[PDB]
Amino acid sequence: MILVFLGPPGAGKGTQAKRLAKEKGFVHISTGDILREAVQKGTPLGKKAKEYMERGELVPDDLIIALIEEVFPKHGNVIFDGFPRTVKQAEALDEMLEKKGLKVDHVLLFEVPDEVVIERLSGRRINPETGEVYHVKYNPPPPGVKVIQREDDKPEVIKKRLEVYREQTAPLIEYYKKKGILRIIDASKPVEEVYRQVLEVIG
Ligand SMILES: Nc1ncnc2c1ncn2[C@@H]1O[C@H](COP(=O)(O)OP(=O)(O)O)[C@@H](O)[C@H]1O
Ligand SMILES: Nc1ncnc2c1ncn2[C@@H]1O[C@H](COP(=O)(O)OP(=O)(O)O)[C@@H](O)[C@H]1O
Repeated sequence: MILVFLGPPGAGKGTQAKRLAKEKGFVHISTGDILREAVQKGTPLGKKAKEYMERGELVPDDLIIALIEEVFPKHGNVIFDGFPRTVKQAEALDEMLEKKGLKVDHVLLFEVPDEVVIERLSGRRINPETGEVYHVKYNPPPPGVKVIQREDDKPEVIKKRLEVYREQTAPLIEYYKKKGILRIIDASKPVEEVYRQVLEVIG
């Protein structure tokens, strides 16, 4: 089974993907996590990607397409989490999968309003060593766990990221709808309820 998780930043895509991957044995491919590792390592990809990420812009498509070609799991279940982010990326994914006799089985759209997104992102904190994600209100880290706020989770960058999502990423809703594989999630609900909805789709 191949899944794509699609929706605004802060919808809870990563949170749900990590849980589904561990509980059911999917390989979790998060372009954001992979990009952050590249930036930390100072690879050619990381060095180039860094300034786009800092500004809240998308990293250029060709970089992302190459990355996915490089890390694509050839067998087994996969969750693409925050990829594709543009129509060109989605077209490239379809072509990759078709060469392998595969297809995207379900695209889960995590629907959530802007006000909720902004609260989710503003309160997001991460363990920079493990990538584990917390929220100051809805899931605070326990004692002993050092967290930071992502620089792109500051107010002005959130604003930019939501604009970018609406312009470049939201068209994927229609792209996948017209393949007949889109499934809608209410990602504004609490974390357990969102997970129930995810399970309902894949079952
Ligand atoms: N259903 C939810 N209700 C409240 N907070 C949530 C929910 N899902 C995730 N969170 C929190 O909201 C923020 C965004 O979640 P995250 O999984 O990073 O989203 P995405 O991967 O879609 O950007 C994090 O701070 C996370 O702890
Ligand atoms: N598929 C992608 N295409 C282009 N840029 C990406 C992609 N995935 C992640 N990024 C870059 O990484 C940044 C953070 O993305 P991500 O880690 O998915 O965080 P969030 O869950 O808050 O959207 C994006 O704003 C963009 O700069």
